[PDB]
Amino acid sequence: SIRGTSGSTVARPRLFRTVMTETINGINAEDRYPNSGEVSQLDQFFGD
Amino acid sequence: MQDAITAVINNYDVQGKYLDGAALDKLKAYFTTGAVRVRAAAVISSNATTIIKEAAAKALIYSDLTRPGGNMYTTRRYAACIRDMDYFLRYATYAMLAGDPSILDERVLNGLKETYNSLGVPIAATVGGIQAMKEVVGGLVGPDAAKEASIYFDYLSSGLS
Amino acid sequence: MQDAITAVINNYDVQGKYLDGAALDKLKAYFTTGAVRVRAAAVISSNATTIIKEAAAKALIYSDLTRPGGNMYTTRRYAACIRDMDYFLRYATYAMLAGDPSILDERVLNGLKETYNSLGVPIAATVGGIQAMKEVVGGLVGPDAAKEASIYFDYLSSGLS
Amino acid sequence: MQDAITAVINNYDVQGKYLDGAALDKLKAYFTTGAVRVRAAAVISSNATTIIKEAAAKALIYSDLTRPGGNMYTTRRYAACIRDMDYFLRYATYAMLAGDPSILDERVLNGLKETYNSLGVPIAATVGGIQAMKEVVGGLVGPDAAKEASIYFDYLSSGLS
Amino acid sequence: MQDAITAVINNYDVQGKYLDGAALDKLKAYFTTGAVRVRAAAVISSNATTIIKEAAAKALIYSDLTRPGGNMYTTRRYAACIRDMDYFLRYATYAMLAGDPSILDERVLNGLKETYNSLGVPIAATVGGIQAMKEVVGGLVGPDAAKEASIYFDYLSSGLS
Amino acid sequence: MQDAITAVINNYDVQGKYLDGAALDKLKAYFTTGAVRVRAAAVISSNATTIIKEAAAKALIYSDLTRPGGNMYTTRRYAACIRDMDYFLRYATYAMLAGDPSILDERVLNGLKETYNSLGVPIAATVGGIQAMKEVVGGLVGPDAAKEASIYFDYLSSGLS
Amino acid sequence: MQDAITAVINNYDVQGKYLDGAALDKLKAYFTTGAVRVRAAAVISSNATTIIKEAAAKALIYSDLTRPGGNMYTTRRYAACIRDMDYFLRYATYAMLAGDPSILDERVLNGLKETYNSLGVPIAATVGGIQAMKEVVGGLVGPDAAKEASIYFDYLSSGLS
Amino acid sequence: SVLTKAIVNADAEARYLSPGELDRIKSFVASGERRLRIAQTLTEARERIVKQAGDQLFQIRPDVVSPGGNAYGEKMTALCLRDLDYYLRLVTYGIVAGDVTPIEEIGIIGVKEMYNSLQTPIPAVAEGVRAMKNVATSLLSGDDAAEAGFYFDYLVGAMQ
Amino acid sequence: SVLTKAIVNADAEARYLSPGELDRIKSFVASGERRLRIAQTLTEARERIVKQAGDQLFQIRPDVVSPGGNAYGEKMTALCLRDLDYYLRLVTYGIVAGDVTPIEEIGIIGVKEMYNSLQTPIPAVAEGVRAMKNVATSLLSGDDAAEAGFYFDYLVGAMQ
Amino acid sequence: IEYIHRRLLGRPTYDRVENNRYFDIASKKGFYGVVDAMLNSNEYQEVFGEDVLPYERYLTPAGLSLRKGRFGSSDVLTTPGGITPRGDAARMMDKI
Amino acid sequence: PADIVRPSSEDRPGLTLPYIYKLSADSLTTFKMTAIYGADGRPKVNLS
Amino acid sequence: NWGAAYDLYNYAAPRRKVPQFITLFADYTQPLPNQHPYGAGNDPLEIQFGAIFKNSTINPAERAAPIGKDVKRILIRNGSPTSNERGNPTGMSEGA
Ligand SMILES: CCC1=C(C)/C(=C/C2=NC(=C\c3[nH]c(/C=C4\NC(=O)[C@H](C)[C@H]4CC)c(C)c3CCC(=O)O)/C(CCC(=O)O)=C2C)NC1=O
Ligand SMILES: CCC1=C(C)/C(=C/C2=NC(=C\c3[nH]c(/C=C4\NC(=O)[C@H](C)[C@H]4CC)c(C)c3CCC(=O)O)/C(CCC(=O)O)=C2C)NC1=O
Ligand SMILES: CCC1=C(C)/C(=C/C2=NC(=C\c3[nH]c(/C=C4\NC(=O)[C@H](C)[C@H]4CC)c(C)c3CCC(=O)O)/C(CCC(=O)O)=C2C)NC1=O
Ligand SMILES: CCC1=C(C)/C(=C/C2=NC(=C\c3[nH]c(/C=C4\NC(=O)[C@H](C)[C@H]4CC)c(C)c3CCC(=O)O)/C(CCC(=O)O)=C2C)NC1=O
Ligand SMILES: CCC1=C(C)/C(=C/C2=NC(=C\c3[nH]c(/C=C4\NC(=O)[C@H](C)[C@H]4CC)c(C)c3CCC(=O)O)/C(CCC(=O)O)=C2C)NC1=O
Ligand SMILES: CCC1=C(C)/C(=C/C2=NC(=C\c3[nH]c(/C=C4\NC(=O)[C@H](C)[C@H]4CC)c(C)c3CCC(=O)O)/C(CCC(=O)O)=C2C)NC1=O
Ligand SMILES: CCC1=C(C)/C(=C/C2=NC(=C\c3[nH]c(/C=C4\NC(=O)[C@H](C)[C@H]4CC)c(C)c3CCC(=O)O)/C(CCC(=O)O)=C2C)NC1=O
Ligand SMILES: CCC1=C(C)/C(=C/C2=NC(=C\c3[nH]c(/C=C4\NC(=O)[C@H](C)[C@H]4CC)c(C)c3CCC(=O)O)/C(CCC(=O)O)=C2C)NC1=O
Ligand SMILES: CCC1=C(C)/C(=C/C2=NC(=C\c3[nH]c(/C=C4\NC(=O)[C@H](C)[C@H]4CC)c(C)c3CCC(=O)O)/C(CCC(=O)O)=C2C)NC1=O
Ligand SMILES: CCC1=C(C)/C(=C/C2=NC(=C\c3[nH]c(/C=C4\NC(=O)[C@H](C)[C@H]4CC)c(C)c3CCC(=O)O)/C(CCC(=O)O)=C2C)NC1=O
Ligand SMILES: CCC1=C(C)/C(=C/C2=NC(=C\c3[nH]c(/C=C4\NC(=O)[C@H](C)[C@H]4CC)c(C)c3CCC(=O)O)/C(CCC(=O)O)=C2C)NC1=O
Repeated sequence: SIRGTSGSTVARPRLFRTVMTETINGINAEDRYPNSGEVSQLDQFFGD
Repeated sequence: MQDAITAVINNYDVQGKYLDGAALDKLKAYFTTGAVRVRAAAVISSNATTIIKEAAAKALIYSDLTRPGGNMYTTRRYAACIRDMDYFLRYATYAMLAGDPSILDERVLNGLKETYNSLGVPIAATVGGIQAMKEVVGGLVGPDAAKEASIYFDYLSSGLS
Repeated sequence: MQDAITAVINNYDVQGKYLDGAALDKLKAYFTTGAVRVRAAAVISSNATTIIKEAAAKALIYSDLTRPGGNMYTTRRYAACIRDMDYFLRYATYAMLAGDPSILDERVLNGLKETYNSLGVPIAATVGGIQAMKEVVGGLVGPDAAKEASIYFDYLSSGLS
Repeated sequence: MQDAITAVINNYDVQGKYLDGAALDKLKAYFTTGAVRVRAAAVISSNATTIIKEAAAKALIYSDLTRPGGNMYTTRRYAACIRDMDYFLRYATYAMLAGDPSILDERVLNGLKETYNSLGVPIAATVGGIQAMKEVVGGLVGPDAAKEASIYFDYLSSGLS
Repeated sequence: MQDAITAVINNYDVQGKYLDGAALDKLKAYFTTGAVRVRAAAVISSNATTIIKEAAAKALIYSDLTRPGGNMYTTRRYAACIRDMDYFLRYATYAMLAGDPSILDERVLNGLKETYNSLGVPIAATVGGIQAMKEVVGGLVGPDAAKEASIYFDYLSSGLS
Repeated sequence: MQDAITAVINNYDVQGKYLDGAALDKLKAYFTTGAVRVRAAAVISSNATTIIKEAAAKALIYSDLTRPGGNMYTTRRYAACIRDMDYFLRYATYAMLAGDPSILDERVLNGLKETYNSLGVPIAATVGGIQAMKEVVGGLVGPDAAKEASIYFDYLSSGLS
Repeated sequence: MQDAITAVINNYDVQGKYLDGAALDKLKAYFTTGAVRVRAAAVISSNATTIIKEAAAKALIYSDLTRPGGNMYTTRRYAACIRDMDYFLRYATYAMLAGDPSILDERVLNGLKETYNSLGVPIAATVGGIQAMKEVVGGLVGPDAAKEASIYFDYLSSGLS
Repeated sequence: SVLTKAIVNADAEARYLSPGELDRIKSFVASGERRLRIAQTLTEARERIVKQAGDQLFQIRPDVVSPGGNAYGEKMTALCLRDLDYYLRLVTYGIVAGDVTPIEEIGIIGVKEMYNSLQTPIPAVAEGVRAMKNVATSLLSGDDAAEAGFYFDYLVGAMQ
Repeated sequence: SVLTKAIVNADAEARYLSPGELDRIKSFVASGERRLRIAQTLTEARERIVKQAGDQLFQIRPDVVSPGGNAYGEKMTALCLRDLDYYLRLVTYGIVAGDVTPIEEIGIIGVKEMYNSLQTPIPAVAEGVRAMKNVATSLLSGDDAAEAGFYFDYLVGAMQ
Repeated sequence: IEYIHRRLLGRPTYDRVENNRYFDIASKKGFYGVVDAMLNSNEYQEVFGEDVLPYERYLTPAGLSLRKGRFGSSDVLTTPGGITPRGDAARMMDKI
Repeated sequence: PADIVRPSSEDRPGLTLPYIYKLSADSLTTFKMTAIYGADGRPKVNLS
Repeated sequence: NWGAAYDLYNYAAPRRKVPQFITLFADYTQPLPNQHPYGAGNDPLEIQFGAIFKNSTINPAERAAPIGKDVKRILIRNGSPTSNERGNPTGMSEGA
């Protein structure tokens, strides 16, 4: 049983969302750098 | 996939043989147990949820597995684990109806050992979850079907270890 | 390799299970057929050469295979072919004693399909040489052992095709 | 891919050289054989199906290959095999027009040896199918083109072995 | 990926620990530098193109790299190289905002060393292209942010060598 | 293999350049950190066994990995795993002395990912074993050497994932 | 390997035919050129070193190949290259004595194309090194032997391209 | 089989076998004993069915056994009956399973391409199969002859 | 087993089993029910054997459960007896197999390297293993106690 | 290690048992340790004696098929019992 | 709220994912563009 | 197809030219191949003098097989077939 394998990897699955990641993951999907408006949001979140 | 009957047909097809006495005897040995397989599947299907709950209760929860640091900690992972359990139960029911384990290889075991190694999923603990569902199943289905259901749970569990 | 007694132990060890009732039933199912396996091996071993001779006569020689252009043309290749035949017979006898085909995979089938493709060795013709030896074996060993010997010849032949 | 002409251009581009006398001589050696390549392609294309049929007849069918246990047994696999044959013929015709084998590497040979090992496809038998199509091609295309067509069939066949 | 706020949570979650004093101190050490990270990102983003231009001018072009035989010869490859440069700059800006290098591993370094070996892309030359962009960045962002931006460029460059 | 110094020599040799100011600056940047590399190696070497023991204790044992069904179950495999651990530690110490990761590619990473896939060796679990040894190492070697030792453990671990 | 004479013997052996008129004519066509092959081999052998030196001088050195960045840069690689050249010359001399190219396939060409791709060895440049040695050889051996020596150099060079 | 065409279908929606779906998994089981018996009966008379099929074929289409015919000659005719033996075998397989399944993979998918290459006239192969229906059907009870006949007409259908 | 060890000799010489090889399989299998009873008795008393082995061990060498001892503490002790439970299990396997193949691959090959790393004192461990013999042997008839005893003395032997 | 084995004992390794023997000897002893096992084996002595120099004894199927196999296989795979027309036209011509 | 079930074909299995399991991961950026309307001719697109 | 699919999703997916799904699905249903106990990349090319070995990073085409420890590899004999040693134990002393 089990005649072949394709191997295994090092998956990292996400436990929870956490704001820094949501913003950053969001920017990547658009491949862009923080928007002029978007930068402000990090400050409030950093700010609190 | 293949079942009892197509296992025989393909074994003869590659030799280009019409079915002979030995073949016909094998197929009879399947047909003669067929009605019992059906009844057993209807018990498993209709008790699906209770089998998982009793199997988890005997072999998984009330433990370090469900506590912080454990692989079935978080509602997310607890859900994924009993989701898996349902797959096993459901496919074993297919294998037992077909009277052939080939579907358990094609659609369940292939790559699964390494998938579990890659995620960190505890193999030994999963086997106990399989052998606990077997225990429950063997009570519910009765003398007629107990041995026949059991083997495909045992196929599943030696496929991981 | 593994045998029926050993397989039961390693299949349970990976689950860390004591041998339980289901395990003990499997091992009994082996022990209870054991004496018959031994008698069958003694018939095969002591008729080895005659089985190859009768199997070649029904399925290989008197043909284009043994003529110029054929793969068992030349005393060299004829010798290599019946040498192979002896391997198959001998290992199938091991598999049947062990009550487990794992040795046929580890020491006979692994890479053999491609080895034969690389040398030009005709696969279909080799399978007929296997299924002819089975035919002879099943006569010599009798009712007691016929089905049990037969399966490991069938394991060998679907391993090539 | 590359042809005769782009083979030269890219070899000089990496040195940033304008084409010199040696380059110009190579390109002439291609252009001067060009009309003959075209005529040869029109013969192969328009006799495609007959070349495959005569090549299969001399090198594949009427054999164990087409019998049960053989790799071109079943209408499915017979179809796959002569489908392959058409690829080879067609691409060799491209290589010969281009006067460069690079397309045979990029779009035909890359990974094919192992693909055939993985499916069980007999390599030696496939080479004979290639060298039989070459034999037929060399008759049909005539003195003008025989040697030039032939080499890309030989490229294909030493690419597998 | 993970960031300083997120890493503190997952590092404690695997131990099942509430955030305690040591954790809370780490998170403060991030929040207290946060406004400065944002300002630095806005400088890098808005000077992106000039940073690449000045970094290429000091560390890549006017050289054998851009001449025939060089890896950034051809408009195709010159474009690919400064495309890469933009990735590095952009991701380093992400890492520095997050205050965690994990994104540089997950989405930039993984497999990149071998990818460059396979294409022939000169590693040492690429590192100089990274450390030249760092030099420019450290001037533009000022005392506040210089050390913090710098480290993720250094992370990138020891990731290749 | 190559170290800091031969990395520079070979980069200039292919251009046939005598060492210039930029080269000489790089070599200085190595020599100036050299004494610290030596002291760090003497700490690692002389604490080798304790580092493995503490790294296994934090990241491998007391787990499903060491239980039946786990890859480091059996004294055989437990021995093979901590044997591997010693390789990693020892080679990382070489890489850090050399100030170049090239030895980690040539003699450790090449083919290792697939070797582990083929045996079933859990990759993610092995990375944690690497990053736990790094954690221990960084305490033992002190401020002077912590960052420099650390990178070659990080090189190893992104080489597998 | 095979020569002219064993090429014929094995072609008839597979048909189990005694040598007939057509066979005997082929063998005569070899024997009748035999004395000339021997004289030619004695010229090549005794001028071996001068042929390599004149072939390298016309087709390899005084070039980018021998300069930094070139594949025959370093005394190591220059030595490996003219070592190779000696192989080619020596084996072509065997092929020409045997009157059969089969040895050039078995002991020289098999895998060599990919070996050169894997090391980076320039194929086109190596062919010119072969066709330059042919040019020299054809002068030294004279009218008697020129065409016969030449073909096995041409066999070698279309074996790489 | 009927099973294959069936457990795989109630697994494309991730569920257990439907209570009506274990009923097609009931008619076939009862049918299978009868189905197995018909295949055995067909197997017993195989040489007679093939040979008499082959005569019926060459009367109806003498052109295939003529100068420019695909089956012209003693060994071009021998291979032709062997192909008729192949298809009768596949017909016994189809009957027993209760679903055509394996026969398709073994002898119709790719059959156009195979025979076009060999230049075999496909529609006269379809005739050879009708001829076998006629013979085989005369060795079976009315009810069993119909059940067999569906599988013969399928092959005739697929070569089209 | 005896089978695994012996068949291997058959296959390696490319032959069927000898009369001798067949005879030993027969004598071996005849001694099955008894071996199964020996394993059952010991499986049935495992917790007692381990615990009483553990007392016998710490008297004969306590220092291991002391300030600078490898097994010092409640959970450093929970592991030493667990290892004693492991080896008793392997001993039951060996007895039913009639040789050490399984015992060996699972728990002696690599054991020096494992325990040297842990700096568990291995030689104390041999004495601990020996104690289990004393307890287990007191729950078996003379004949069965000897048969069991060979496998205990093997492990004691392999350690060192 | 695998490559060194082909040179010193003329064949490739057969197994993982064998491969592992050396892999775990090389980690304690090095290059020298590994070399000294291939050289000191029982198998070295049975096969190479003490006067014979080692030679190539076995090849893998991939390796064998690169020596030959260019040009495919010339042959036709024959079969016992097949109905085939090969060579009948030729025989017919000789008769004519 | 249900398990998202992903439907197969006769060759490969139907699988489901627990709903909360996809809700603790990064939320999917997608790009869509209109449906074009019907006032006169073509879409407009009616996008920014 | 977990492992293979994860590779396909990487951005280095087009750097591999050997197919991976058709080859993987076919392997699942066939017996073990002959290759080294570790990877397919672990046995060198069989020529006169090189030590050749395929790369991993260079144009990746990894292929692994779950290979046992008791699997013994089938090797062809560079010599006559019946001196193979797996079927004739003293075949290295017979002739040349
Ligand atoms: C952080 C988000 C989160 C929570 C809360 C969570 C809970 C959770 N509660 C559980 C059981 C349980 N939980 C409770 C009781 C209760 N639970 C309550 O929130 C009440 C205070 C109390 C009822 C008044 C009981 C009695 C069980 C045993 C399960 C059973 O009924 O058999 C289990 C099964 C394993 C176990 O026994 O611990 C989980 C996974 N998982 C999560 O990821
Ligand atoms: C149709 C056949 C089929 C099977 C069987 C299957 C299993 C499977 N289990 C998975 C994860 C998982 N599997 C489990 C299972 C368990 N956790 C435990 O602690 C227990 C030991 C065990 C339950 C008894 C857990 C917790 C995860 C989540 C891992 C993660 O967080 O990423 C995943 C990763 C994708 C996902 O999270 O859904 C797959 C594909 N997939 C399939 O397509
Ligand atoms: C070119 C290399 C080569 C040789 C020599 C060869 C011999 C050969 N001799 C055979 C039979 C035979 N050969 C003999 C020969 C003899 N009987 C006697 O008593 C005498 C001692 C001897 C005649 C001088 C006999 C009697 C048979 C028939 C044996 C049987 O059918 O059992 C057969 C089996 C029949 C067949 O299929 O052809 C082969 C292959 N095959 C080869 O490829
Ligand atoms: C089980 C699936 C299956 C089938 C059906 C099959 C058929 C098949 N028919 C063949 C030839 C043939 N088949 C026929 C058949 C006919 N000639 C006619 O005119 C009639 C229309 C028809 C008889 C009813 C003939 C005449 C040949 C010889 C053609 C040739 O040699 O060119 C061949 C090539 C010879 C060989 O190597 O066996 C194959 C493979 N192969 C398969 O794997
Ligand atoms: C074969 C494909 C190819 C091209 C064309 C190419 C062009 C190219 N032009 C360059 C510079 C340059 N090219 C120019 C060209 C011009 N200045 C003007 O105002 C005019 C519009 C124009 C002349 C018609 C100048 C002035 C520079 C220097 C710019 C600088 O150093 O900042 C450079 C950087 C210097 C170097 O490292 O070589 C490259 C690579 N590279 C290539 O691989
Ligand atoms: C999102 C993260 C990410 C990175 C970083 C990335 C790098 C990357 N660089 C590539 C090629 C390349 N990279 C370079 C880079 C350079 N040339 C030089 O001489 C310099 C030393 C250097 C620039 C400083 C060049 C020239 C190529 C083209 C190679 C070719 O011609 O195939 C390729 C091959 C596919 C392509 O050509 O686009 C990838 C994937 N891919 C990614 O997905
Ligand atoms: C000099 C550089 C070098 C390295 C690094 C190397 C690794 C390596 N590890 C191996 C096996 C292994 N590696 C491990 C490793 C582990 N098990 C686990 O569960 C953990 C996740 C992990 C330890 C942290 C195990 C258990 C095996 C044995 C697999 C088997 O039973 O066949 C093997 C197979 C041969 C053998 O068993 O010795 C090699 C070659 N070989 C080398 O030549
Ligand atoms: C860095 C390692 C390295 C070295 C040293 C090297 C030397 C080298 N010396 C050469 C020629 C030469 N070298 C010399 C040298 C000398 N003549 C004498 O009588 C003196 C003894 C000596 C000067 C001290 C001469 C005269 C030639 C020309 C020989 C010819 O063309 O036949 C050539 C062929 C011309 C070329 O293509 O460059 C090479 C490659 N190549 C290398 O890769
Ligand atoms: C079935 C084959 C097998 C065995 C035997 C085995 C033993 C084993 N013993 C261990 C520890 C241990 N074992 C002992 C045992 C002892 N201390 C003493 O002084 C005495 C001499 C001895 C008791 C008789 C102790 C004290 C530890 C803890 C050592 C530590 O944590 O550093 C550990 C590490 C803890 C763990 O992760 O489980 C393993 C794996 N593992 C295996 O796979
Ligand atoms: C018996 C038959 C046989 C042949 C022909 C053979 C060729 C061969 N050439 C090699 C390397 C090489 N071959 C060359 C050849 C050249 N460099 C150039 O630039 C020129 C174009 C060309 C000479 C005309 C070079 C430079 C290397 C070294 C590559 C390296 O540095 O690794 C190697 C690698 C092992 C080694 O370095 O020795 C082999 C096996 N091996 C054999 O067993
Ligand atoms: C221990 C397990 C084992 C097996 C089974 C095995 C088979 C095997 N058969 C071989 C060759 C062969 N095998 C055959 C077999 C046949 N010829 C036919 O025409 C028939 C169809 C068939 C016999 C029924 C022939 C003729 C060769 C020689 C090919 C050659 O000339 O190179 C070879 C190549 C080395 C050699 O020639 O000895 C091996 C390794 N090797 C092993 O180690």
